[PDB]
Amino acid sequence: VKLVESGGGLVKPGGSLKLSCAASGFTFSNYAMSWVRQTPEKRLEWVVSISSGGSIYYLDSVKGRFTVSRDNARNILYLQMTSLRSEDTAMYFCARVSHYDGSRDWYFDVWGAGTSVTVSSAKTTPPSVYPLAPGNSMVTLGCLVKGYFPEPVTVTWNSGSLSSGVHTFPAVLQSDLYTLSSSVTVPSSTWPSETVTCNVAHPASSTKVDKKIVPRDC
Amino acid sequence: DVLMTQTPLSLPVSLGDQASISCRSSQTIVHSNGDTYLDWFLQKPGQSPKLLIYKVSNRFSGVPDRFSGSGSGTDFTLKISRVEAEDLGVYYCFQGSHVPPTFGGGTKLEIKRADAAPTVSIFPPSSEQLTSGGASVVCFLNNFYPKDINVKWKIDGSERQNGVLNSWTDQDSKDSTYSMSSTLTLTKDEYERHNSYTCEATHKTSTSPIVKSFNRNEC
Ligand SMILES: CCNC(=O)N(CCCN(C)C)[P@](=O)(Cc1ccc(NC(=O)C(F)(F)F)cc1)O[C@H](c1ccc([N+](=O)[O-])cc1)[C@@H](CO)NC(=O)C(Cl)Cl
Repeated sequence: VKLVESGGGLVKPGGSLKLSCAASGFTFSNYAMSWVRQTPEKRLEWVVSISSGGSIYYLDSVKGRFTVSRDNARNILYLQMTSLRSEDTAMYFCARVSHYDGSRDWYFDVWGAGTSVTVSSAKTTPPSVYPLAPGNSMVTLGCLVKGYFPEPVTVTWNSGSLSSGVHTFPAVLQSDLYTLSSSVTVPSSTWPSETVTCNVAHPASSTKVDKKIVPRDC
Repeated sequence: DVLMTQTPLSLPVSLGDQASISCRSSQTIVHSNGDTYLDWFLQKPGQSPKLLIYKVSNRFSGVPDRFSGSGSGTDFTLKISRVEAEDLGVYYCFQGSHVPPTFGGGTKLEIKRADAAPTVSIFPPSSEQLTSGGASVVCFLNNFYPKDINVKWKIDGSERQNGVLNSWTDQDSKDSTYSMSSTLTLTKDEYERHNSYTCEATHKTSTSPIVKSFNRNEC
């Protein structure tokens, strides 16, 4: 039994997008299906259920904008989204409800891996990278990755060489852009003596900035 | 709609302990057909939710004996007799009796460890950024426990909230500690108008707030 959703991507506020959920390993038509979303904040929210017989139930805030439909001959569940807005940003999950019309039982027993949907006015942008050097047994250094889009960014220290003592913080969205920082701790007898560089890589733009961390007086 | 409330938000347990999670609904969850559709899910990082308990107390197939559910009307509980490593994650309760079906906010199960004081570090803005007109002062507070920590920024003695951006990591799989980043961003212009930039954190491991300062006239 498998559910595979597709169609996710970046859309402008007010735009439209259609998601697909391909089912396999079970008689699609004998089950109710549902789409559930998980917001960036990690909150789970039910969006719509369509019963095996075809009864449809929607969340009030999408009624009139989202249309669910199913193609029983092809084992596919759809979600046509329109007049999208920022609040629609989330990971969309396709889920099977162990229910057929009339049954006293219903619960989500099978979930897809989810497809991501981002509603925003923004263009693929490289991040500005800034070295963080201090102005002790060990020394902590960092890299500030500011103003980039979209997610994600990759941060390494000395090409994976430095793996332990590293802390990469999750990106925060501010003023429509993401900011991330990363720290690394090393023995005071390692830097400045030996070099220390944070390797920043923004897959989207194939960007690869190497920022050497040099000692500096503020 | 029916509001589902979970308590606690985070639950520190030691491996082998017994965990109990509460879930309260704003109204009765009993359906007109006499049944109660209260379900429980476990979500581990990078995976989608997984059904554990359906209709208050039935275990879904493949779900170990250690999990049990009970409750009625508006109060329900999930209990894990013996917490194993594979049980770490975020548990969600859900009511499917009424439209719209709704989920509780979630309860994160974390590992308990000894209290540890944060190692604080402050960084002045780099010359590269100042060349752009911007000036971010960064504060790292690493490897502390518990997660509860309060960080305030003070410039020449006055608290500042505008232009502060905080990010917290999840529990470290190795030492079970938490780390936090706090960035005060201002303009090169205002930055050069002040002298004392202070990052101060209050944590249970210390009576005095933990302070770290940078003075532009001692560089
Ligand atoms: C207006 C017509 N009336 C009703 O509609 N209902 C009776 C309401 C009675 N009160 C007003 C007093 P209701 O209870 C409304 C309801 C809808 C969805 C869900 N849950 C989920 O969607 C999930 F997310 F939790 F799964 C829970 C309740 O329908 C039930 C239902 C359950 C599951 C599914 N499904 O999974 O698709 C569809 C419908 C059930 C009767 O019971 N019907 C059917 O089996 C018909 Cl024969 Cl199809």
